[PDB]
Amino acid sequence: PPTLDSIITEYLREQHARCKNPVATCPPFSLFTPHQCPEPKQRR
Amino acid sequence: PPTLDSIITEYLREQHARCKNPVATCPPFSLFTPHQCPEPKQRR
Repeated sequence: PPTLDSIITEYLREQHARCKNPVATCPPFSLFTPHQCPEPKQRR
Repeated sequence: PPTLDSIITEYLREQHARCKNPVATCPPFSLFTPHQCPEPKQRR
């Protein structure tokens, strides 16, 4: 059987799969806000 | 902000999107087991 540790982990990963240009060592997530990986906004 | 009612609802729906031939009035789900929509096994 699964635990809520595994359920919330899979819930974030299915939201992490919407990231254009995803990362590997991600920051700690925030369940109260959406999760968007940092897209390239070219300043230089 | 979201509630766990909305989180577990979206978790099942992202698992319901793997259904070959999904349904509309689905049965009540079971969080402890996987969810597979009934595929056609032709008997007749």
